[PDB]
Amino acid sequence: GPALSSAKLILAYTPPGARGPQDRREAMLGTHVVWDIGLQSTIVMTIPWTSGVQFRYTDPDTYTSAGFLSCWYQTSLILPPETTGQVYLLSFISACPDFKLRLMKDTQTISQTVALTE
Amino acid sequence: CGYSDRVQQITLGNSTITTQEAANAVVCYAEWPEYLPDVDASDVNKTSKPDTSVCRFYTLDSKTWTTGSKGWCWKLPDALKDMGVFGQNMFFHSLGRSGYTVHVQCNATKFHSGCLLVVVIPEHQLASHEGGNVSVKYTFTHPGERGIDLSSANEVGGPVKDVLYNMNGTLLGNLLIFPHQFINLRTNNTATIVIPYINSVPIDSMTRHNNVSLMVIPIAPLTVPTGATPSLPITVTIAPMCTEFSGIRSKSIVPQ
Amino acid sequence: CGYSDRVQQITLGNSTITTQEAANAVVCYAEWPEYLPDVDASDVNKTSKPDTSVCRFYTLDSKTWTTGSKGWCWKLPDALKDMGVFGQNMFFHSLGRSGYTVHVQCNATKFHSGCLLVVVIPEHQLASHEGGNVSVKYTFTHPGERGIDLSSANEVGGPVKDVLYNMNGTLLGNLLIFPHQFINLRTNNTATIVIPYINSVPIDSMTRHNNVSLMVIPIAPLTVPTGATPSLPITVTIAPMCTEFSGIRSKSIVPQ
Amino acid sequence: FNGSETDVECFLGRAACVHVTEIQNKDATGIDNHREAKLFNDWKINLSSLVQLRKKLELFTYVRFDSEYTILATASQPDSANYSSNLVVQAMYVPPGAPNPKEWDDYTWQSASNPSVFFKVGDTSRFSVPYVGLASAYNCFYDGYSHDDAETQYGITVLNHMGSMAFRIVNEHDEHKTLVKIRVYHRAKHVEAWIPRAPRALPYTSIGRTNYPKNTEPVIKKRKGDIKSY
Repeated sequence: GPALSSAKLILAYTPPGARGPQDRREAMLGTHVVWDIGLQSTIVMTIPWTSGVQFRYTDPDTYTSAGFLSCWYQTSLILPPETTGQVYLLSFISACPDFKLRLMKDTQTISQTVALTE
Repeated sequence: CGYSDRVQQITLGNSTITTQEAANAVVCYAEWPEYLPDVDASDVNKTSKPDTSVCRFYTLDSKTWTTGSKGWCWKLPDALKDMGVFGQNMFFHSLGRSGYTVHVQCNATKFHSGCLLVVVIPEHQLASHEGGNVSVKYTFTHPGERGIDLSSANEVGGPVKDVLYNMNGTLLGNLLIFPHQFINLRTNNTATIVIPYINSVPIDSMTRHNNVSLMVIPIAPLTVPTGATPSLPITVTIAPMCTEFSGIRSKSIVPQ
Repeated sequence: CGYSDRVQQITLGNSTITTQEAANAVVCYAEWPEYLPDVDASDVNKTSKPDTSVCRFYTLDSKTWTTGSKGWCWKLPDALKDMGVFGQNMFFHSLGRSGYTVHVQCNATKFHSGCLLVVVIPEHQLASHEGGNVSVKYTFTHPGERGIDLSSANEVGGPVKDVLYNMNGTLLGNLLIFPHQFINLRTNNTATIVIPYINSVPIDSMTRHNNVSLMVIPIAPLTVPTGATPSLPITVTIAPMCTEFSGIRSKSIVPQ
Repeated sequence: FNGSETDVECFLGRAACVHVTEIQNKDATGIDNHREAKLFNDWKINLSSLVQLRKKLELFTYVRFDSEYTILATASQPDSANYSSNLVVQAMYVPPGAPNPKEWDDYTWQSASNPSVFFKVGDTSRFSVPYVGLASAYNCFYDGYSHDDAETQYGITVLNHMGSMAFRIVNEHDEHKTLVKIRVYHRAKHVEAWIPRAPRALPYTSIGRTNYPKNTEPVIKKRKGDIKSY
């Protein structure tokens, strides 16, 4: 966004096994992170891992105990005068050196079979 | 001076029980209830330590051993659900490490004849009243503070109430390789079992997983002298010792 | 390198605020928020220490400083009633010792002109809207998270909303012997006040007694450049530091 | 300077006229004038009457006294003529948390451990009541009621009560008229103050409740002309 713009954004993590918050209130009672907009642009937050049943379930289900991260406006975005539009955020992800990968699988992802040779 | 049994103040938090007759102790195995699952992660610790405020002696409701009685069964980490700061830590977090200390006491006069068997059974899977390829849907399993109450309280859809198969398919006199102690009214009136934590996963949800069933069952029937009441009370108290939880600086609110 | 203002991680429990512009600090008086009211009673201590888990930065709702705005007033130990583990310790116990750290932040761009006055007033007794031999019945005093909200929200039966007399009979520019700091949008955007505990009785109920009113008031009106929004936000965060409670191993449950 | 002129102890330690009153003694009942200001009087001490209408003490928040009530009693009925024949007056400092007399010939003038003095009319008597405070300082300016429970009265906050002065006459015989004026001067010793407080704008409208009076005139003064002075 612009240099002369400010905003407070609460972003909150809730651990796996907990129902995620419904508003800025319930997120603030969570492990709330502000790291506001107006003087600081790059916000990094580590995501601690917690062992469930000894590892993470890697079969396709839509269970809701995988972790939950979400963000809320703590205040309204203060745009610069005659801005007249939208500003955006950019979100990255990676793994800390604590990462671990244990067994290997077949990796279909498309139910793969092509035997085309030239 | 004379008899000097260990009846002094075991006061612990809000709990000041100190009711011990023949205060001999049988622990489950050679392992004591121990806190630390490991040393460290080579890091500064904010490890959840509720042993300052979880180690109370949470007693239960008293249950009346009549002559026509068969037994009582509580699922131990889920018996203390709707009660204490331990229950609110149980719903409040998810995963926890909980070693227990169970003190079953039976008031009995000198004139009452009978014997009891207390037994602590790890991972006691249940046998259904259907007895087929279906069991209880875990509504009838662990009522909490009320137990399964095997004594002539038969029902439909859930577990069986057969006491010889002890909801397990096993046999009654064969049950003693589990930790146990006999309450003989000639000798003692109470029993203590010291339960360390037991699970193949070091940290686990107690809302989902029933670690221990506790059974108190009359092997020999109670013969009161006639003209007295045909009923004796059983009081069971749980002191969760060296208890640990996982959800540090994480949990906000879940209501249920 | 260059400007190196104290903007590093003030992380504290669940709170990781670290939003400091010109991070200068004014404490109320020479006394810091200090835990110990005495040494001992020559006895072994189980003294209630919740500072491991009360010292979070409990923020508030944000409030919109318009041009037509007059002020906001929260009763500080009773603003945090329906929230946090601090509020549940407040109803859960009765008496508690609570020093506070209040960080009022106002988002403002470079182009906004105005000044604010934050002020911490100990034992701020209120003046009524009746203005006679009657005051508020302490329903309209401390709504909690919403404040008295002096900005053109007039009502009947409770306190007055007159800002020059600041519900006190005192005078606006005369108010500065209380601890205070001016938020000047030329210079700063935030303000911090460090509040030690203050009461003639060393330990006191915070459900009954309103220790501190916190006022943020615009002395100079906000003139935004035209074509911008005629509103600026005020965010206030409270970190109760060196906080103590009394009801050790005593309190079971009181619901309200 | 370390001179006791502008310090706190010299500031509040002056003696001021509080609680002018006027009593007499007539008979057991006699003529029907018994209850209001005759035959006895209770004050229920409160510096809220005429410490310049509560100003210098209201400038601070927390104080601690050590009071010296100097009771000046005089015979309003011509002492020059007579109406003073051994007119012994009885004062009495009823401490907080003790029952108050409501009759001249009542049991709690002579009861146990209630400090009562006797002096000639037209003479004085000097006291020193120590700091009788519930809190460690006198909460002159308090926010809070007494309970969320039964709740004693209201946020007048009479919980930090100072005392209750009682004045009466030990004499007899209705055939005549006498009248006695009693005027107590409080003086505070060893005054320790805390937490300075901004002064009031108006003279007050209530005791205990920090209410500012309605219908106000401008407490501050307009400029004589413009910002241009002289």
